[PDB]
Amino acid sequence: MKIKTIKRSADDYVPVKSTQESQMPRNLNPELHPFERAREYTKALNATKLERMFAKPFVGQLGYGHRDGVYAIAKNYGSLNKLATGSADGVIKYWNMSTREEFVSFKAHYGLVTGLCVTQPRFHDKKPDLKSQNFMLSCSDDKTVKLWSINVDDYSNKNNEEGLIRTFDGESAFQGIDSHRENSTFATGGAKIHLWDVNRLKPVSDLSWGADNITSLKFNQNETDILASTGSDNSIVLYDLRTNSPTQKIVQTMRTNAICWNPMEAFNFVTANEDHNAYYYDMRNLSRSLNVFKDHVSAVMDVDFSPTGDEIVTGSYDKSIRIYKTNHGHSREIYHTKRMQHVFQVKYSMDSKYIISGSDDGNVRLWRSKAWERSNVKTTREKNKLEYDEKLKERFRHMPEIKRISRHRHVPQVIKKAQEIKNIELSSIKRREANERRTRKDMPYISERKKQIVGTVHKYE
Amino acid sequence: SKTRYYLEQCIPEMDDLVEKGLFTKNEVSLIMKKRTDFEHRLNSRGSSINDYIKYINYESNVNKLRAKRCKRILQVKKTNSLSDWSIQQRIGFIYQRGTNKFPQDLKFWAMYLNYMKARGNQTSYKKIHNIYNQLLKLHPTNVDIWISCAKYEYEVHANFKSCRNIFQNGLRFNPDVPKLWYEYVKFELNFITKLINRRKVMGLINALRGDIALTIFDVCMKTLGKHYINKHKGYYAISDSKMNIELNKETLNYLFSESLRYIKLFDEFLDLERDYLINHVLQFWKNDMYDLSLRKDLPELYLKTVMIDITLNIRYMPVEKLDIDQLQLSVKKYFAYISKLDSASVKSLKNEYRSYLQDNAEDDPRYKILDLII
Amino acid sequence: VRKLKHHEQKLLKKVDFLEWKQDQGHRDTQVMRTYHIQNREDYHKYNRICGDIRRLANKLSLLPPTDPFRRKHEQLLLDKLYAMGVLTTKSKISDLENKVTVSAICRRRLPVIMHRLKMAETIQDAVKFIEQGHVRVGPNLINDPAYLVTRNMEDYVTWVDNSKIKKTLLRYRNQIDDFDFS
Amino acid sequence: KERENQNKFERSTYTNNQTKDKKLRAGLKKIDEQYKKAVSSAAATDYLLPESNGYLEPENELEKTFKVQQSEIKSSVDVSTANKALDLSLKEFGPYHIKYAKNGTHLLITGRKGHVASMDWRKGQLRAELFLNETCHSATYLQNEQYFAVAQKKYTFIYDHEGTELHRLKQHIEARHLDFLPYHYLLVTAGETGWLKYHDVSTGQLVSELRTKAGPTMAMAQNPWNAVMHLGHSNGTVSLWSPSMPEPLVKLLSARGPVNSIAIDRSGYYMATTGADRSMKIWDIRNFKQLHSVESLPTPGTNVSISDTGLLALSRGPHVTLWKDALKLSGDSKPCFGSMGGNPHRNTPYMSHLFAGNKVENLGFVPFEDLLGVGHQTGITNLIVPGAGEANYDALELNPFETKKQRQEQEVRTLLNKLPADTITLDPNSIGSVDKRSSTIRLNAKDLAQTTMDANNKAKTNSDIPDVKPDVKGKNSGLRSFLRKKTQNVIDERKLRVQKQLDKEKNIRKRNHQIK
Amino acid sequence: PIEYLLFEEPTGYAVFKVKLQQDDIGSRLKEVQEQINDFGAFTKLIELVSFAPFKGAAEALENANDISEGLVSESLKAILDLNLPKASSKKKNITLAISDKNLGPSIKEEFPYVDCISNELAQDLIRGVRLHGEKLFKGLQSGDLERAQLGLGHAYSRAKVKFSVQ
RNA sequence: UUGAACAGAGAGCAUUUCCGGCAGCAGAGAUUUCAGCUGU
Repeated sequence: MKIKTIKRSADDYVPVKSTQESQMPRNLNPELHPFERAREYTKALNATKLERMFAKPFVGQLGYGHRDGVYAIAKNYGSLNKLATGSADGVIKYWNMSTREEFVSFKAHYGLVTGLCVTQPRFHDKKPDLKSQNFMLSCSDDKTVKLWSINVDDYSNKNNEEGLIRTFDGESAFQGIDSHRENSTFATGGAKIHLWDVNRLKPVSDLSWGADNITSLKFNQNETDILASTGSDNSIVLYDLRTNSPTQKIVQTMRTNAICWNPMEAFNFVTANEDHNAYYYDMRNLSRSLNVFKDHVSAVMDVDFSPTGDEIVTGSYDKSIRIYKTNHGHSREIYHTKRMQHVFQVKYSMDSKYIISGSDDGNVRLWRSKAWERSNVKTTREKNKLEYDEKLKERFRHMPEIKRISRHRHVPQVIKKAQEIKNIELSSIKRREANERRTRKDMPYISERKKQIVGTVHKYE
Repeated sequence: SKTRYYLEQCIPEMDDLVEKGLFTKNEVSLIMKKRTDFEHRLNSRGSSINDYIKYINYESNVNKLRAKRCKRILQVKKTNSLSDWSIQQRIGFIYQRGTNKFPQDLKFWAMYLNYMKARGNQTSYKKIHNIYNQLLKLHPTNVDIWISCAKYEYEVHANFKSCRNIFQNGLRFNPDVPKLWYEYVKFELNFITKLINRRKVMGLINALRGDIALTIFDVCMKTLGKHYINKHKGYYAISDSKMNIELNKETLNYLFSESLRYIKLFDEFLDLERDYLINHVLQFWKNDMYDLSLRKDLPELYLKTVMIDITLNIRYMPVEKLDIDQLQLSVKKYFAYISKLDSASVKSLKNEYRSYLQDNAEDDPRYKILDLII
Repeated sequence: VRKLKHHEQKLLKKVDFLEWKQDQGHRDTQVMRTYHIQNREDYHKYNRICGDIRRLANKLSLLPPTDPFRRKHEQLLLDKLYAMGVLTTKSKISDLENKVTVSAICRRRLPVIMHRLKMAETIQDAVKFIEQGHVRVGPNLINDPAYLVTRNMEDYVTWVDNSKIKKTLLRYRNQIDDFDFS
Repeated sequence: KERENQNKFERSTYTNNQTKDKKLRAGLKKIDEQYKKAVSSAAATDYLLPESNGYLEPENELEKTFKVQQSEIKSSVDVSTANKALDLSLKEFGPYHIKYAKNGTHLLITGRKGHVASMDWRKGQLRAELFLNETCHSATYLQNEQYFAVAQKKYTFIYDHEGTELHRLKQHIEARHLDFLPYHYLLVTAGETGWLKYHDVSTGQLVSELRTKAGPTMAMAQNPWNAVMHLGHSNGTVSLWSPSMPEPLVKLLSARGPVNSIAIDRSGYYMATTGADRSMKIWDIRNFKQLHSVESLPTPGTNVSISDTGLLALSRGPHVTLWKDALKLSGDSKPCFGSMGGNPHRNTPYMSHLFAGNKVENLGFVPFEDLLGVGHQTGITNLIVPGAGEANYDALELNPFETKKQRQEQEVRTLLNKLPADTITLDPNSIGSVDKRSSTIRLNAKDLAQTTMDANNKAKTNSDIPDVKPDVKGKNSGLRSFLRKKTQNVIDERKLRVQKQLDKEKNIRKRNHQIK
Repeated sequence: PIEYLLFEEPTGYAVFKVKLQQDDIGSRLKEVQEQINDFGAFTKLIELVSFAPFKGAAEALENANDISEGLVSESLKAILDLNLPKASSKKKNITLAISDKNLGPSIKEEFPYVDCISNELAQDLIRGVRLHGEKLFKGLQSGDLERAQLGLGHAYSRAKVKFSVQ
């Protein structure tokens, strides 16, 4: 009779030399591993609880802030850690966000500096030294656009006349500014929107639809010759710089405070307006928004895109900011602070990992876009654990017990009470429109994505 | 764990190697448990290059068994499926992992290079170029890697431009060992010899000289002298003029012994103008070396170079027609030397007589030679 | 059991492998360590009787404060427990809830009586001596540690005659009279 | 990609008894591709499996397998396995209930009299020998060799690694059967009271008290698949219990008389129950069919056990008898005791042994080795059973070579991923799904408006009333069943219009009868 | 982008290749500041691609004086020309991380396609490789680095002070 | 902004241009592997 038993042999399972690790034999039988749904449910629940205890999003404020509340912010789209901010008392500052300290400050204007951006100024007589000088220009309500250079310690190649290399001049005030991402060009909105270049001391072209003023401006990031602007007649106007002309405008219900273009989709933009939500619009069809981001409770002051194009940040007049996944339409996250008042400017840093907010008490604050995410480099075991936990929270996302935990935040008292009376108001109007629809004959079902456009020039067929 | 990743990367080749009916499941489980042992020893702690080497030897043995079993079972020499390159690719990756972990044993680096070269048509010479590039980056001072790199790319591929670039970069890195200098003058003489032999061959079927070798000879003398005077008397120059002249004399002895070796292994290149190419080293050594090699000490070296300049046409066989042509040149050399020297006169006379007697009916013409050099 | 890190101790706070809430702080173990109680179930056998006394004391304090039934039975139970020795004072009736206690019933055990009468240097020595059969109450030898000694019955706790311990204390003071064997 | 052993690694799913969305269509196509890739690559690991299972095979027709002696096995197998086949002769305390840790490293024996010893049976290291002089009944490890629970005269006690008493449980009044649920950290307790108690060992909290309502619990086993408890009563009834429902999940009528023993396969598919009516019965668990009914055993089977490779070890007093491939569907796998004339379609015993002096107390297979530890009246005996253990364990579920640091970190990690006691269901894959209420099509709010519309117009369309139909034998007409199932004294508008539509139906049936 | 790293040390020159960038904006945070102390995470940032050792203590003292007064020596020229790719001089230079802001100009004077960075990111990368030292080099140098440090410090000091033994 | 020749990198993308078929033969290195001509 042949016969054979289990010969475990102890050389394959506990190692000979003491310096090396023990063997881990695997056996992928589901008989060996029994509770495959419950075990990863509890791992997804422990991941959501670990996220809710690791959510420490406030990095730090930078510097000492300003004196009179930050109303303009501009990142530069080529360096990771440099940031220009301007306040109401005319002072602008250039910031190193690594050390959280200003390269330089500038008493730029006398009024409010109402816009500022950054440039690589293509002069055709001089050569731009972009490895030691940074350039920011800035418009105010004292009818001036000024262009400044900054001494920057980022390369150590060299070894110098920092401020105010030139002063463009308008006859009326300015209200917004944004620079083209090539070809020495910028545009300033104000009493009317002008286009400029850094060589000529006067506007190249006036590109105004009608005699109604312009409140904001953004250039496109790819297809760089497409401008967009917000006018105080609740209007959003697109301009093209091939045709050197406006292109199409829409009139909404309330006033668009800001625009930002999608850096990864080149025809989509997001508007941030005074009814308390944001609108994701396609340039090729402005007859309908392709999303509405709804969760704010007062007027949305500024919006910005992640450089990955996958989520937006959105600061509003209720003293809180909100981060939104682009495909959802409700807030993924809310950041607030008892010290932060009336966040007027929000940018999304080029790392896609930090969020810069300028409030109006004076302070500019860094936040993490993902609160539970730390910025060290990770060994492969902890990186694998973190993305395993992300995939697991993703596929158990809608279970009631982990949804009530991942959904949870502490919102201030004012925003919570405004939220619940907003809920009972919306439920009341849905009740009344359901009754009215039960009776009356032809009540059209208007979409939420169309419920906020009062009209559109150049009708669609 | 990463042993799990590597072990389940090993499974498609044995899928294919069981489907092609040469191995069975019970023997491929045995090669997997041996390979499990080896992968765990590789990527655990306390690892050794001998663990890498034994894994490479085991994988080569199962490759040879796979080839033998293929020829015996399927009676083809390759199944043109996955299981005839996957195992050599595995050996190449074990080598790459080992050289990334322990980049310090040139035995393992050279086993990598030998297996990669001997893999044949299936490898790529740019794949050999990559591991030559990273090995020369890690060991720039080790000079045999520069010689081996340039030897592979001249004695196999015949790439003269890249070979010149390799030798110039190596001489940029360590311009201190004379071995790289000698292999560079050897390469330049081999290149110019192949150039003039392809000229002779195109003539026989149907300007650019050894002055390259003389110029690199000149910079060889200059930089080897500079590096020996900088190497010895190391920290400072705190040494009085006795020790400075002692040092400078010794560097002249060092450099001139290396040029003696240069002419000694220079004579065997006799397909170019060997007389001109040795006489230019003679005239480059004949000049002043700033510490009176002729007019003071190293007079034995002056006598050695005088004997070389005398026999520089008499480098001949026992058929001594050149001696019967220009032995009066050697007599005038001995007369011009003994017109000045005192004991080197008798030394050079006895040495030239002993050299001509040792090197040179046939004894009757040799009796004429003995009467001449008596 | 491995001194959890901060995220683990925050994530599983109620985990404890030793101290549970049904344990009641290990007080059976605590007072049986104090009074050196052999078997595990003596604490709970005494706890049943303390619960009887306190259940009757509750249900008897829930009577009206002036009737002679309540006053007679409260005084009668108070007298019985003082005479037995569990209660140390028969004055106030809040002793029938507060001062009635397994430790009081355990202080009345034979080795504790012994140790307080200076008859052994510790309670474990007293346990060893009455296990070895040196101690008699009255005439008859008492052999087990759990024997409860009332107030009038602690006057007769002595050693047996022909005890080696009795012999060595008498011969320490050299009052040993070998006529009566010690 | 084909993988001859995929259906072990396959995973069942929900079925209804394709889409127009482009993004959802491609998402489901990616999900099906990933499921197929994952099943195939997970099933290709059987090359990487290090060891092979044991066996013994007859190689002749005169050589039967049940007549192979344990000394002959110990001569035929190696010295390490022959030394694992231990035998402790502990005569003075009672019959020894045996228990192994879930990796086979530690052994926990209990004498009936008082002698409980936890030990490393394969080294010579005992780490607790405590003589609790009241009659102990059973014990189990909790999550380790570091804690064990013993069921004493009445109360269940919990002891640490070296044997100091940690806990006396004031509940668990008379346990006779303890079993630990290791993924849920639950000590489960049943006995002479008709109560089943689940006690969380980590927090310390009594999770559940359930009335069996069927007298003392005669047998008890745990499904390793879904952690439901099969208790066997004096009715001949097995009942499957969970700590959520205060009623048994299922009640099966296994035997006549009482139920002496229950064992469950580790795949959670088969259950062998022995009754006191000399009847072994193999049960399907998932579909609750009765696979085999071996009636008229020569003496009642006092124990059953099922190995990790599916052997069936029955014990009838002095005798231990093991059958191979008995837990299968076909009638040729019914375990016989002889093959009448050499029938190959009769499952004769795989091996048998006779403990000639005594009567065995319990059976337990050693987890990852080829041994069967039977505890009997004079101590412990391991039997070398060659087909009887998972040769290829997973070393990150539970490791027989695990060190002290690995024990510490695995204890903290399994404590962290402890499953809640509410997730115990009859099937484990029912905690990701949706309700079996809450309609299987998701609703798009147009139909919610439509549902509220017909809820407004339930009156005057009678959509909440049975429809009028005359030809349906009006003694069972639906409308009169409404009228009779309602309470016969209240009057609401719903039942008034049912009475109206019933009179309409009676008049239509009257005129149809008249024209017929 | 901090693509390459130049670490000077008494045994020779080392060129490292930066695998993963550390955070720029979160560079003052606690985890980013102590990942350069943990070696298991620093080896995720820095990989050694080249090490040219010196010819002896004489060339060590020559290169110590050249590194001290901020000049590119010939061994520096050799190792940088071996290791750094031929980038453009007008568009996207290759980025070398040094620790000496007045050695940078001497590096761009010799290689115009190299922009040099010594700010706080390059400083803590440099002090990470200083903190770990012999572990990064994988065994490829002769001579213990602290013994060569003792010799080079004594030689540098006696040179700088003109210590005569007469 | 384009064009030109030059110097290259291994860091991308095709496709039927050949080879990973067989001998005869000489050559190469330490009895195994390596290197080209005339046809299948």
